Amino acid sequence: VCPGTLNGLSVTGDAENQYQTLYKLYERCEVVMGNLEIVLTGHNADLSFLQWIREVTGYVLVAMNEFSTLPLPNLRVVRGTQVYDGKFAIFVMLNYNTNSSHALRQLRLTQLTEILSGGVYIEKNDKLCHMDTIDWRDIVRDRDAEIVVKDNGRSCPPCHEVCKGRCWGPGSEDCQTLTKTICAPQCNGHCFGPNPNQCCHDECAGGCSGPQDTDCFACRHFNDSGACVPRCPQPLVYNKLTFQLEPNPHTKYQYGGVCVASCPHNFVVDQTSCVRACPPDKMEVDKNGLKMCEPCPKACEGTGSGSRFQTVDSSNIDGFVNCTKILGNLDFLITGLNGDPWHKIPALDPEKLNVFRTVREITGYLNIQSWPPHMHNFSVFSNLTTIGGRSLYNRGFSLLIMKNLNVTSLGFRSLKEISAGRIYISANRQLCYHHSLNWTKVLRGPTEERLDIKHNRPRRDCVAEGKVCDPLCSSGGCWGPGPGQCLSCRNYSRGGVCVTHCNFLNGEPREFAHEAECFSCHPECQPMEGTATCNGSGSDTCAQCAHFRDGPHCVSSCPHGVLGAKGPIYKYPDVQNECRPCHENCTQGCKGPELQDCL
Amino acid sequence: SHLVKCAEKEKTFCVNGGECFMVKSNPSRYLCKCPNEFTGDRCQNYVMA
Amino acid sequence: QVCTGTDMKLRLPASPETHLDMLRHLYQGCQVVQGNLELTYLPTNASLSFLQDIQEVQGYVLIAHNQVRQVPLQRLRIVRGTQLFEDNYALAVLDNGGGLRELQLRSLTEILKGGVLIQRNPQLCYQDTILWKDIFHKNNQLALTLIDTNRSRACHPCSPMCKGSRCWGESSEDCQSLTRTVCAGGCARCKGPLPTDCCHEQCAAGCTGPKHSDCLACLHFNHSGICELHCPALVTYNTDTFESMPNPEGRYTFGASCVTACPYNYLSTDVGFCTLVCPLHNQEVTATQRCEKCSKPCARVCYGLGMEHLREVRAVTSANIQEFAGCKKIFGSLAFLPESFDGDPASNTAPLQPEQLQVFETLEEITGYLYISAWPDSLPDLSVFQNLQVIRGRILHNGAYSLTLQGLGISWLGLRSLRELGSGLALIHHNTHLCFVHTVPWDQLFRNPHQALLHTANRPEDECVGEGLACHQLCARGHCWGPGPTQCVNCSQFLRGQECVEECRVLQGLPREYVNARHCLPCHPECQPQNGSVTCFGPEADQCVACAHYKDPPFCVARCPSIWKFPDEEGACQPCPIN
Ligand SMILES: *[C@@H]1O[C@H](CO)[C@@H](O[C@@H]2O[C@H](CO)[C@@H](O[C@@H]3O[C@H](CO)[C@@H](O)[C@H](O[C@H]4O[C@H](CO)[C@@H](O)[C@H](O)[C@@H]4O)[C@@H]3O)[C@H](O)[C@H]2NC(C)=O)[C@H](O)[C@H]1NC(C)=O
Ligand SMILES: *[C@@H]1O[C@H](CO)[C@@H](O[C@@H]2O[C@H](CO)[C@@H](O)[C@H](O)[C@H]2NC(C)=O)[C@H](O)[C@H]1NC(C)=O
Ligand SMILES: *[C@@H]1O[C@H](CO)[C@@H](O[C@@H]2O[C@H](CO)[C@@H](O)[C@H](O)[C@H]2NC(C)=O)[C@H](O)[C@H]1NC(C)=O
Ligand SMILES: *[C@@H]1O[C@H](CO)[C@@H](O)[C@H](O)[C@H]1NC(C)=O
Ligand SMILES: *[C@@H]1O[C@H](CO)[C@@H](O)[C@H](O)[C@H]1NC(C)=O
Ligand SMILES: *[C@@H]1O[C@H](CO)[C@@H](O)[C@H](O)[C@H]1NC(C)=O
Ligand SMILES: *[C@@H]1O[C@H](CO)[C@@H](O)[C@H](O)[C@H]1NC(C)=O
Ligand SMILES: *[C@@H]1O[C@H](CO)[C@@H](O)[C@H](O)[C@H]1NC(C)=O
Repeated sequence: VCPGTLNGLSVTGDAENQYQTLYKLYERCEVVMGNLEIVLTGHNADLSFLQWIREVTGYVLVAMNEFSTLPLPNLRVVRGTQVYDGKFAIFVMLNYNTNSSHALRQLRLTQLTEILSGGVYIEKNDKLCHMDTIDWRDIVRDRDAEIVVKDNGRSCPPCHEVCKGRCWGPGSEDCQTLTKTICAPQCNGHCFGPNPNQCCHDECAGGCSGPQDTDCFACRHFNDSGACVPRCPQPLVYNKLTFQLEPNPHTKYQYGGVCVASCPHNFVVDQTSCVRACPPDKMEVDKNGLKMCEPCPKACEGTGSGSRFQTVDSSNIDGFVNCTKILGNLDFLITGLNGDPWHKIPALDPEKLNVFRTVREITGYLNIQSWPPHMHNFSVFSNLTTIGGRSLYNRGFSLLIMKNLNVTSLGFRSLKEISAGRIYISANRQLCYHHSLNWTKVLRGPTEERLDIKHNRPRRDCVAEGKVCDPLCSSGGCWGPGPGQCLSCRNYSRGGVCVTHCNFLNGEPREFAHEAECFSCHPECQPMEGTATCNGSGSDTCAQCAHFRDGPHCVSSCPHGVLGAKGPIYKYPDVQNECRPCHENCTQGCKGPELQDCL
Repeated sequence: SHLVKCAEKEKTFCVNGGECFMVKSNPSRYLCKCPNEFTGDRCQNYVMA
Repeated sequence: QVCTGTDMKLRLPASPETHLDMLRHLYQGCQVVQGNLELTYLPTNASLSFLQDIQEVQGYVLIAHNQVRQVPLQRLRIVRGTQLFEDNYALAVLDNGGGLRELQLRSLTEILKGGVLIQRNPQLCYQDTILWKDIFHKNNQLALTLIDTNRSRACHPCSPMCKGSRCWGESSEDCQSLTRTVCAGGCARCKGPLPTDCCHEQCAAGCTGPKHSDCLACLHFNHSGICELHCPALVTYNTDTFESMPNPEGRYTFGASCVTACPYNYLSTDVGFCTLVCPLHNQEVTATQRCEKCSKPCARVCYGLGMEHLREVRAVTSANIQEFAGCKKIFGSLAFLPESFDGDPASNTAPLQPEQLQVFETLEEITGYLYISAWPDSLPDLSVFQNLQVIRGRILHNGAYSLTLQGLGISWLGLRSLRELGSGLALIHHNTHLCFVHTVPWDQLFRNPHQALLHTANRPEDECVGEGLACHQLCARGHCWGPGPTQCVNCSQFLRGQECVEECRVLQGLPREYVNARHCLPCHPECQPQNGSVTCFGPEADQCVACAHYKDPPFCVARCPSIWKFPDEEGACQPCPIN
């Protein structure tokens, strides 16, 4: 199992680097989670590493190369979830040298059984043999799909006598196996034999070894612990005569093509299924352990695969005004800052990045490959508290910081959780303050194989130049130099900034302890010297009253002109500065409890 | 081969120093050959590791 | 096309005189019976031709205690057996002796669950000539058959055309067709012995071709002529992008078939099923009704008979009458039996009193049935339920009736607010003092093509005319629930509060009124009466033509409010000099 590609006909580097990239990516890969794109490969390339591929999720693209054979003898299922040109799941084009010295002559796809979506495009291949002798409608599932297979070969030999005119090559081991066009009239799909009792299950992708949902080669929808099913077990059982729905004692959730006992902690649960985000008519609601979708808030969507944009840019960044939670990924690429003249998109004003200072959660990944040359940190994301990781870069990555050559610190001072994925922070020649940071307090679960932080500013020079974070910070470290960028303070914080102590026994703005932070005492509280000033910020939590006492509360003066359950209320001060109600016949106040004391 | 260099306007298709090529074909098909450190259909992304 | 079955088993008809009409209305035009098909206690030569259209039965088929020679069920293909007759048996033919001579079940080739009873029928000849093993499904069954051969009749051999002697009756069209036990391979059903002639995996009873569109009956669900394992979901899931989205091709499940919208009287659900009750932790919500989840604690639910702790309770008695106090809607049925208003020494339960029945005064909606076979002899009507608007009929008495009145002493029906009988039949019979039944617009209360009123033995129409029992002269269509001006279905003049009247007190008298959409309502106490003209334009102190006492703009008042004002010589309030 490995990730696929999406480069189309483009390539990176020279002929040897194009091959080494292809080799390393697919070296022991059985299932390609994307496209299989083999473009401009040389005539002497060893492609035997592809022999283990059984299944392709997207399309198979083979173009403008010079190798003689395509060694995919085990590829059975091509799902076509992504389609080349919008039509074709297999695209084979121009695979020959213009001087005819080298060309592709054989596609070794002898086990290819089914294409679940899309057609077949095999065109312009002067030396490619046996393509008009393949019963391609036995393989292509969709009856409305386009099949070309035209200008391929000239003097090519016929199929071997044992193949009955249907083959992938000249040999007796090259014959095509027909699994759909020779079936019993009743079966609507692939078979394992010609009898009406020898047909494959409706949920199978490609062939099968028997008629059961556990004899199946691959599933079309969900795999329920070995059994292919159209849906996972539902919470309610329906009675066709009484029209009742009874609870199902054995339910499961739908998650990415497999049935699971419970939904992953970083996903939101819909009706029996786990999704990255809720439907347009639902919002995410926090429950016990898991999140759920319920019957909305602004649809502040992100960038990357599944969205309309590949990066934040001068025509996209305005969509995040007043955004607190981004659905999906947030990508910053070089073209997103410098501009993209191909689409008439101007360069981004560096100070428009301040629109992200209100974002507290990103449900996907954060990917920064470009940042303005005068911005030495990512303080624009100082308000970010969670990276959800429900959609990851390539596979596994939930945070990327690559080659930002003017950045000295990470920032993200409010960040408490990265719920899933891997961290890649590398090649940033100025980046220094990350070396002391303890990632097991930020990244959830085991971290032994998830933290990739190579190169950057050497730690030796970072400490030697005096870049170790403020001494007030505890073991675990900081996001930068300041006392406000620490994960946790040694003693107390004051508004999120680390301090040596609180103003408990002394200090004009007297304070009290609460949740390891310093908080001020009530304005009417009497300051203490040598003992605690207060136990809270309320009018009844102080050690002594600064002015006048009114029952349990301290006040600056006794109240006058107050309207309560019985109308106007007036109180007078006593010799000890205590407030008491005035006589029943007083007007606007009094000097005592008696009738003669009224004003 | 089967590829030719892109025209003065078309050379704008690819980014980050990549060289733009055309496939010789009724519809236009655009290629770019990226530097070793860049990938993606237009060379717009960095290569990891 | 689609209708429900009954729940009588072997019990007597509630009103024998209307029993054949009950069966006619329930089954006339049905192809699919979504319940048990019960044909019992029929007279000799009954008019049974309305049964010829039935092709499927969801539950059991019971034919018992009938004098008829034949039952026209030749088109019946499949009996699904969802409920069985006692347990064990899906087809039962019992005590039909006069009596049945032939089974005639020409099209029946499938029973999915249960066995067969054919017992004590001293006329029936063709119960031994059926290969019942070919009719039972391939799937695991009890498949038990108990066949009574004690017929005492000189039976004719079946037509020589019936090769192998398998037959439903004497005629050449009565030969049994064998569709499981005569075919090559492992196929559950077939057209013929050859390996090319098997039916599709989703076919039941048989087929006209090998495709899932060629079936005679669907084993699981029918989707617009196509037989499917599961009905298409309303909402789908993308395994590559981890998102859900609506299915443009999604359908609701309704019994054994798929529909585009959930049928009337059923609650829709987001999972795609149509039900009669909601799943646990939900609420019924109107739009047409749907079930929705209790995202906050569920509201008070007033349960009736047949639901939760009252499932085994026959009737409302002095022990459970209080459980309905303050309720607007009852989730269940109501039954008033001779034991409700009498004593029960088994638990020392007191009889209900007329003043205890008042607990239903607030009731507007019943989800089940209203069955009244006893009522106090001191109450001339059913006015205890005068505020009842809707009877849904989701639970039916004997599986057929939603409103039943038997043997009551009431002079007229008290149900003046009733506007809907959502499902089921109405049965009113043997009420010798009850006159106002023919005066009720029953065609405006029924909602379904299979509803009707069945009645007999009530007060004769000619005796009502003689005595003087008729609708009030102001009833809009000549339609009413009783003799009074408050009991009209609609009023030709004014509705006052709860009464139809000739005129509204707008132009003449002291207690003046105004008219609003044919309701006649009083003017504000501070409004001055206008002699020969309009008094007021509404119930408020600022809507009158003139002030009765002193003006306090915009309204009239008896005494000036504390700015403190006084009643001046102008006929209006003015600020006081004392402050
Ligand atoms: C799956 O469900 C579909 C409905 O979605 C169901 O289709 C209906 O089947 C019935 C018969 O099984 C069809 O009714 C007949 O159609 C023919 C068409 O020409 C008419 O000739 C028939 O009318 C004659 O018979 C009547 C009998 O009393 C006479 O009164 C009348 O005068 C005529 O002589 C009759 O209407 C019905 O048309 C279809 N509906 C559709 C839309 O096709 C289907 O059978 C179900 N399949 C399975 C396998 O369960
Ligand atoms: C359904 O899922 C199961 C895993 O639960 C898959 O079984 C594994 O298949 C690989 C194939 O090489 C074997 O190496 C493993 O040993 C299998 N696991 C077990 C527990 O047997 C199965 O292949 C899937 N089936 C389909 C049809 O997709
Ligand atoms: C980084 O953080 C982790 C998690 O807080 C620290 O691991 C904990 O260390 C204390 C030390 O006594 C143990 O009591 C806990 O049980 C540890 N937690 C877990 C989950 O193992 C770790 O010490 C910190 N520092 C470093 C350098 O890793
Ligand atoms: C939302 O956006 C507008 C943009 O001008 C701004 O005026 C407003 O104050 C914003 N703030 C919040 C908190 O909604
Ligand atoms: C972040 O960078 C800006 C300029 O890029 C600088 O003024 C500021 O002091 C930095 N903040 C910290 C905490 O280093
Ligand atoms: C988010 O930004 C506002 C800006 O004033 C700030 O008050 C708030 O404390 C920040 N929240 C977090 C989680 O950092
Ligand atoms: C009545 O029916 C049973 C059916 O098995 C049979 O055993 C019994 O001998 C019959 N005969 C008479 C004469 O009652
Ligand atoms: C009452 O009956 C009359 C008869 O013509 C009709 O005009 C009026 O609309 C009816 N009112 C209601 C509420 O149905």
